[PDB]
Formats: sequence, structure tokens, C-alpha cells
Amino acid sequence: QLQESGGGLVQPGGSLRLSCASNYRMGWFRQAPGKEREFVATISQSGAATAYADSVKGRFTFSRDNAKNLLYLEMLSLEPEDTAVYYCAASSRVFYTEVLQTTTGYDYWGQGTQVTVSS
Repeated sequence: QLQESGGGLVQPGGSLRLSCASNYRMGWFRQAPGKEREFVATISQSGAATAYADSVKGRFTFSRDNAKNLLYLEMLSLEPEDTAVYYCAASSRVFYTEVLQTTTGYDYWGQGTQVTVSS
């Protein structure tokens, strides 16, 4: 069962720290107005390996704490185009492949947290 939090409203250049409450790879996706749901980041079961969408790489950092059943997404240097509902997702796939950068790669989904970056 997945539930996102930490969303809110920031000005451009601001930051947010999202969270989502061990056998599953985990992912973040986002869905902006008038755009298909977009991959943001994925993380391995152990938490030691990540991959990021080009649109966020260099600004976002995805981590997990297995003991606490928690995920974190640090989002720096936010811009208006980062506005979206952000979703956490769980994948049972054992090995990493490019399918983990698609919605198809995942089994379970949270309902989302709204992130708004003002114009």
C-alpha cells in the first residue's frame, strides 16, 4: 500500500522533499496537465542504485529506507514545468531493464501528491 506526501507550492528555484510510505523496486512518476504520465526515477530493492529521467537528472535524488518502509525524493531547483501530480509505484521485477522507466513496469501505485511550482 503506497501513500505519497510532501507536496506543496513553491516558487521557481525552490525545493521539496517528497516521501512515499524490500522485495520491490520503487519508482516515481509525474502527470502534468495535458501530458502523458512521465517517468521520474527508479530505485533498486536495496536502495543502492537509481536511474533518473533526463528531465530531472542532476536536480532530484531518490533514496529509500527499507527498515522504515519509506522512500524519499529530494527535488531541487524546481521550475514551473515540474508542476504535476507525483506518484510512487512498486515493481516486482527482479532485474533492471528499461521497462522500469515506463508505467508498464510497475504493479502497485499510490494516489499521488500535488506539486505546484508557481510561474
